[PDB]
Amino acid sequence: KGPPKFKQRQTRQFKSGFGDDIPGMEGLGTDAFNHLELHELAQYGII
Amino acid sequence: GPPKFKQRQTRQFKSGDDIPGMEGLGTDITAFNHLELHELAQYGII
Amino acid sequence: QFAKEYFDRKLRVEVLGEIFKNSQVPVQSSMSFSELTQVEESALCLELLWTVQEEGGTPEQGVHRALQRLAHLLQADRCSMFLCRSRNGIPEVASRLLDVTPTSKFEDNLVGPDKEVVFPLDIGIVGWAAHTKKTHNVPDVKKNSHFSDFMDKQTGYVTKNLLATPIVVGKEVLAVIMAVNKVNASEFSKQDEEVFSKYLNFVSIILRLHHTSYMYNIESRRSQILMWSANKVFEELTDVERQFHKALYTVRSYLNCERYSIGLLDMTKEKEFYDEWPIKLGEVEPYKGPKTPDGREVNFYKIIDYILHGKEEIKVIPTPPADHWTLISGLPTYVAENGFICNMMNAPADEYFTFQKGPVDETGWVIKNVLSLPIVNKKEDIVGVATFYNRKDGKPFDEHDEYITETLTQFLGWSLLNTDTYDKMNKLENRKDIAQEMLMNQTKATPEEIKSILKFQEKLNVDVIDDCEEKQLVAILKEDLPDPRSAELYEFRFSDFPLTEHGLIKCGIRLFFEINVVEKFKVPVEVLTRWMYTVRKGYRAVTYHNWRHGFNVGQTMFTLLMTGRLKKYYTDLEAFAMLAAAFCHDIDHRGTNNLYQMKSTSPLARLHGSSILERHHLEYSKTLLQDESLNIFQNLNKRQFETVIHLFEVAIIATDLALYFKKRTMFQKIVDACEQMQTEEEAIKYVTVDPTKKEIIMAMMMTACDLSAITKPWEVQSQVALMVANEFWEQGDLERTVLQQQPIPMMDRNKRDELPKLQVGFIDFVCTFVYKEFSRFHKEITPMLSGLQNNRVEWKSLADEYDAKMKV
Amino acid sequence: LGEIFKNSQVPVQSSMSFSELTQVEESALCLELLWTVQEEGGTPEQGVHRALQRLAHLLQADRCSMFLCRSRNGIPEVASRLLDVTPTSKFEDNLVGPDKEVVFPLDIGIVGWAAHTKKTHNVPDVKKNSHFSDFMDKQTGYVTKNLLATPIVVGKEVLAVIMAVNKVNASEFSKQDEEVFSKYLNFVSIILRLHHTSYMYNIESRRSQILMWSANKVFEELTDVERQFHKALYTVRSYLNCERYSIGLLDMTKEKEFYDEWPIKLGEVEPYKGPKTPDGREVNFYKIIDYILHGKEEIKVIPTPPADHWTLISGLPTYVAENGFICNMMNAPADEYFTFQKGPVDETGWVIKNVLSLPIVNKKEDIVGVATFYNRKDGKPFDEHDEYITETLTQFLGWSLLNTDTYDKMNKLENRKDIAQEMLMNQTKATPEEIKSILKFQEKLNVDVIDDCEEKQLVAILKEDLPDPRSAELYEFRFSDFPLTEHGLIKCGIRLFFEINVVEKFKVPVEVLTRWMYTVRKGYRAVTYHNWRHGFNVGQTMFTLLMTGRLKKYYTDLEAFAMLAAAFCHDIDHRGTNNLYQMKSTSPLARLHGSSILERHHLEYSKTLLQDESLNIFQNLNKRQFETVIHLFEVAIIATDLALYFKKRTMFQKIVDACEQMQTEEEAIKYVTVDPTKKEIIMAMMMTACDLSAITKPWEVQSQVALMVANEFWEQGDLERTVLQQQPIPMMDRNKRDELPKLQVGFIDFVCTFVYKEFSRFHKEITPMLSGLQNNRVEWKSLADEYDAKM
Ligand SMILES: Nc1nc2c(ncn2[C@@H]2O[C@H](COP(=O)(O)O)[C@@H](O)[C@H]2O)c(=O)[nH]1
Ligand SMILES: Nc1nc2c(ncn2[C@@H]2O[C@H](COP(=O)(O)O)[C@@H](O)[C@H]2O)c(=O)[nH]1
Ligand SMILES: Nc1nc2c(ncn2[C@@H]2O[C@@H]3COP(=O)(O)O[C@H]3[C@H]2O)c(=O)[nH]1
Ligand SMILES: Nc1nc2c(ncn2[C@@H]2O[C@@H]3COP(=O)(O)O[C@H]3[C@H]2O)c(=O)[nH]1
Ligand SMILES: [Mg+2]
Ligand SMILES: [Mg+2]
Ligand SMILES: [Zn+2]
Ligand SMILES: [Zn+2]
Repeated sequence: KGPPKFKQRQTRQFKSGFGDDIPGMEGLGTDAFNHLELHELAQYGII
Repeated sequence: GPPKFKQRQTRQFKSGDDIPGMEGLGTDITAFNHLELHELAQYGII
Repeated sequence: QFAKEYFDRKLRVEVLGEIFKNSQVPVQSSMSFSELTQVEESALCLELLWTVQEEGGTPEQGVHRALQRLAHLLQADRCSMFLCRSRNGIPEVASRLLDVTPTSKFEDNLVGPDKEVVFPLDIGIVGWAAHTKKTHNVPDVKKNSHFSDFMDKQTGYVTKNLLATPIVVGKEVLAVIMAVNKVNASEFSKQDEEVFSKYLNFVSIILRLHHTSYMYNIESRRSQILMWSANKVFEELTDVERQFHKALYTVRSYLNCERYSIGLLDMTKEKEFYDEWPIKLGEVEPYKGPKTPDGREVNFYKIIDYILHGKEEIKVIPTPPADHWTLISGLPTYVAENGFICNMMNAPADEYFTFQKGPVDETGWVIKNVLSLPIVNKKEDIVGVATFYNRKDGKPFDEHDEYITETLTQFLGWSLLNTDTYDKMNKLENRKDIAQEMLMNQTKATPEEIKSILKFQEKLNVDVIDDCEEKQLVAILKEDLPDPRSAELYEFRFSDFPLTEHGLIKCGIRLFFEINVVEKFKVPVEVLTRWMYTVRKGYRAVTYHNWRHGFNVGQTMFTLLMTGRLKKYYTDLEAFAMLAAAFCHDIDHRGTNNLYQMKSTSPLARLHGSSILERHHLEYSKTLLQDESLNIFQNLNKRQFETVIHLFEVAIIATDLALYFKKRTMFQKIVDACEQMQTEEEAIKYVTVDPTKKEIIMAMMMTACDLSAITKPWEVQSQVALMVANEFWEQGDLERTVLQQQPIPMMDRNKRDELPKLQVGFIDFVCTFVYKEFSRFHKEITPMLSGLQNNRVEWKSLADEYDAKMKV
Repeated sequence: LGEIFKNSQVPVQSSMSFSELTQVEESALCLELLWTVQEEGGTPEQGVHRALQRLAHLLQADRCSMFLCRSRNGIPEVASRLLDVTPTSKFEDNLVGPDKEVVFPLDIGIVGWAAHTKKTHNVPDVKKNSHFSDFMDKQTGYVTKNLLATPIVVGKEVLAVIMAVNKVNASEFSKQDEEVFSKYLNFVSIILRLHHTSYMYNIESRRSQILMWSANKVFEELTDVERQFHKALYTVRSYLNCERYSIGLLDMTKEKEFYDEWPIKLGEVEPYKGPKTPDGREVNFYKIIDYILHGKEEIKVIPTPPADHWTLISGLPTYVAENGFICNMMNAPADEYFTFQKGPVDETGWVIKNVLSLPIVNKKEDIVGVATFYNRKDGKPFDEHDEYITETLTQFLGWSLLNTDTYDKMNKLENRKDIAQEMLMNQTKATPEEIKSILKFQEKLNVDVIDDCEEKQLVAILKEDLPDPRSAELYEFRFSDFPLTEHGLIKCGIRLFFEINVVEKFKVPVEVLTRWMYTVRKGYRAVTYHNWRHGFNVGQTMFTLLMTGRLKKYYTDLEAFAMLAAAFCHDIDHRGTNNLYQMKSTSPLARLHGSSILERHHLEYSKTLLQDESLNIFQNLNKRQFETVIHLFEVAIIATDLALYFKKRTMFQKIVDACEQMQTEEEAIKYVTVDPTKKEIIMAMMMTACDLSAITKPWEVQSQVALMVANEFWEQGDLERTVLQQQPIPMMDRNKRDELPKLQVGFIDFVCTFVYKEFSRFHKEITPMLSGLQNNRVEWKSLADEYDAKM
């Protein structure tokens, strides 16, 4: 005889995948000297 | 003063020696001729 | 007569239908419950029975109907209902229905959350009734020790007599029912208590239905919160902020809160030495302020706001100021400092916390109820504070909402394993990449080593840049490389002892040039030389499995392909990949067997389950081929490169001896089938039609090349066997000292004099089969087997001497 | 009969009126029926039984009955709960147990049509309705010729169907009977609604507890599939509420090895024929975990179970693995297809009654395992609520498969990192030949390769084969490494270590010291400027500062040992690109270390070198001394970052000013030594001075070194332009080559001048350094002004 009918898995409930569709995620993944030093220090690539 | 507040509840879900049968669960282990079974081990082939 | 009720029993169905239909709708008014005939009392019971069957609506309507029924049955007035709640583990009672009077509309009786009056169980006789869960009947309440007059002062109504009975289901009290100020009499009555209880039975039925529905709803909400949080957490590995945002945003429909936010604390426990210098030197005063129990400073480095009451927006504030509407009150800082679950009703009314008493965002939203909970690590360390603001219904947070949010925060705290694991994954991957890059830099041949072989600077007078064409480089390299005929590279009897390792590199490049693959596949000369030198440097300084072994194996394959005439079955690309795999079959050999890797639980053994060292060699060869400078297979199609990679895998994995032992039989069958063919071309077609036959033959060629030293002349074979014995004895010493296990007789130094006999036992066990089958396959490989036999005789002689030495 | 007209006669005795007495007694009985539900410890079946008895008495009917509604496999069905209920009948005899029920699908039976239509159905003649079924009539030998059934619907869901059959004194159930039935069944609906809501609450509580405990056990520790699944199931044991259940894990190997495919392709072995999962893998249960809950609470694990295992004897687990359905089965042994065990399963008296089997599904919709739940604790078959609970549990396990995979990836990454680090250490570590090239024990001690010589003898022989410290101006600030080869630099470094009297004091091995020096040299790459020569120059400058600069009086011998070692290892494994390129190119170094990327990399690499027992120069000193050395090492290497020096310039200036006001050197030494922070600040400034000491060299050395630094910076700028598509700063821009002098002047006036000015103020013996710097600046000015003449 044929097997009895059986219910299918309810994959539609949580099918959804992961991404930036959640609002506010664009700015969520990642997060000192004197005035004269601000430019001279960067000009020498020290920082 | 601050009102009396509820303390955190951790004992209920605080709860492998406890779990039986875990000794034979960490790692699972699964060919040649009759004479080869000893000669291969003799020469370190396996 | 003679028919008593029988006809009435027959017609009773119509009477029951009539009375049900004509008593469901109409409402009866009557007084005092003792001037009532049984008929109208039964009709009242039917009225309340229908009222119990809500069929949709709210329990307060039925409770109020019952309360007015009781008011005009008891000859009392101003009946009241007090709903019992629990906040912070402290039970309380609020007023839900006040001043219930017969023929009084329901809307005026209901008390909203704004105007409710809350009593602790230690205040008022309602508190004692709820505490003891027993019926209380007190006259002259002014003389009672439990009566509280706060409500009387608030409403300006005096009470003299009362009868309060708590409603209890499942050992939990839900409401307290009051009838006060009996008219025209005092002391109430015992029958009054009886009717009070018998109708509070209806009230308890209604309250039980409502409470069971509410409990089911909150449990369903908790289960769905758990489902959604688990689904979002297990989607991928991510840090604290994104994981918490996903989990909290997905469950926004099950948290009945107009607004809620989460604030994350700084996780840095200790500061750097240079930041500690000003504090130690005293130039900067020590930091004084809020501190978590672990000792860290309370610094919220990021806050996520979820606004749901109006237009839904999710504001993310990095490094929020103290002016932020969440932190203006001290509740989040208090939670971070202490770690208690804080439930606050009528938040602005509190004095300790400076909650805003008006609109906060200019949108007209005012804080009314607050619930704040901490999130903890495995080490009971606070990581964040989740604050849930005023409930959607307007009622204050109760024990059930605290249950829901506490379970959510417990799950979130447990979920930090997937964040710590994410950070560990990133650190491990970065460290592995750095280690591999520095290893490749250390191993890759320096430009000076390339200039040693490819002497472009001494023949083209450039000395600076490889700006010449490939033809010039090929011409320069061809002259420098040794001639294969002079160095006996084609012969089976080739011995690498006279040549130096640099000479071996030159001979390897010459071998690559001999099979005519550099020109056909456009392999750059500089790339080829660099790859050869890198492969040479990859081999360690062990006794036997050094660069010389790799070169001997490669040259044996070159001899088999060219001198052995085994190139007829293989194309140019297959021969190229086969030679390249032969030269790298033992790259980076530590100096131990696979058994030592298994027993010692080496990282190689844990990384690769079976054929440990062979898979390691294959992986390292592929890693070498990945680099653009070292890739001799650069100018090849995707399909050709895939074929080369497949041949690499097959060759290097089949290098081992267990696979050869298991697959001897198929090679024997192939040789037997090819032996009966009448013509050479038929055999070539038979072999080349099926790719599996070519793979088996190439694997057996790998095995034959790997053991080629047996077929070398006696002078070479004695030295090679001594080298192999020394390596095995070193492995045995390592096993005895480290693993504390007695080694097998071959790897024991005390059995050194037994080396001859064992080698005899080797020759007739492993090598003789493959070499005899190859001799039967191709007659050109006849000398190899022949040489092998000669070698055996020599070893046999030595064994005989041993048999003499121990005989005396 | 009909002679006397109908009247509501007043009995006077025992009754005021017939209708009034009827109403009063009906109200009283209905009140008692409602109170039945408040009696804790009872069941709703008792209240339904009382209501059905009253209904049978009132309607003059016979055999009132109730059929409860279930949902299995997504399809509804009914099952008799109360049967043959008659007035004055015992409840125990009327109730039907789960093992004696008769199950009707919705499409057959009048009960089925009543449940489907959700409305009252009154059939006068059962033979005129196609929905009538004879199953119960032939089963029990009872004839039915009249039926009236109304379903009990709450929340748009049917709970039970209640019928009355074969009115004794009439051949039809009139409309008034239907109305009375409807109202009494409304009261029964209230009772059943209370019961169903309580059952729903219990089911949801069990589900929530399952989720709590599964989450707690999954996040407790990162483990493999087997241990994690075992923990979760063993924890949620109580909340499943099943007599026995098991889980079987399928092999996930989707591809065969090439050496296991040759016989299949050659035809030696016949191709596999049998069950297959939807992915295509062969159905091979490689582990079965059986949980025993009926008695003794046993738990067993069967690795590589046989086909004779009691779980796999029936085809249900294999069927689930093949198809992926959710299988709910009642009276499984009676089924023909799956061949369940009709008799006892094992030696104990246990039989299979109901089965619920669900698959565990990966992210890729692959089938990882099959979870089979056997007969329920109570005799009732599995409902849709048990399917709900078990489906949630299996979904949670399929989700935690991600954590299992992440654990496997963790193990693989850790093993690969360990292998790579070991191979790198083997490549970098100095070969024995290189050590013998310096410690010539073979050519001078006449000993074999194996070293059995005394340590003192090794010290004595090595001290005769090293450059003279007084010669080659090792103690002077004018030292130039140009006339020295790199092997000579290694020898001079070992001599510098000997000169401070720490090899004998701390009993460091000679071979270990030589191997460490050679390994440190080989660690430095072949870049233009940040090569081994720069490291040795920094080390020699630190030695000069300690000895010639008289700074050793502020530090102990162990501290000076640490200073020299960290100075030699301050720029190890430098790639030739500064921190800005590391951040801008998203290098793995920048992702691993946040601030001071190169300095932290050098510190980590040098500590890794010191970790090995064959290179541990601090092998023979105490644990506390080793911790002190490690902290000193960290401070020294991190201080080489010029941003930190820029931040701590003011602190060092304050320290120098405080020390300058004391007229006695002993007072200054006491002031500095008592505070470790002051020593650390002075040490950081000393490291910065050593790093920048190339400026203070004589003019020829400074010019050549500046050319080397410029050539390195131009290479970095060109590479940045090529691979980052950004314009380099003028200092690193090759097209600004002729701007090299002016920039250097600025570099002297901005960075280097403060260190040497403050050191000359602090110590007069370091005066020449500053002097040299000034001279160099003048020379650079002579090159800048000429450029203005060239313009
Ligand atoms: N007894 C003996 N074993 C050998 C000889 N040559 C190779 N072998 C074995 O064969 C193995 C070949 O694998 P390979 O190490 O070359 O990848 C060696 O590791 C060693 O175990 C030999 O001359 N005598
Ligand atoms: N312009 C210039 N910069 C230098 C000179 N010597 C060192 N530097 C700078 O100082 C840094 C010191 O870093 P470290 O040597 O610790 O890697 C160098 O990377 C470089 O930026 C120099 O002679 N001229
Ligand atoms: N004005 C008014 N007071 C009430 C009513 N029901 C109870 N109270 C009073 O509110 C009080 C709350 O505390 P108590 O229980 O001590 O006593 C209670 C009663 O005296 C009501 O319907 N109207
Ligand atoms: N013996 C018995 N049979 C019943 C009773 N109520 C219904 N049935 C029968 O069980 C049958 C189930 O399917 P049907 O509804 O078609 O018809 C039903 C009736 O014939 C009962 O109280 N006792
Ligand atoms: Mg090998
Ligand atoms: Mg540096
Ligand atoms: Zn080999
Ligand atoms: Zn430096």
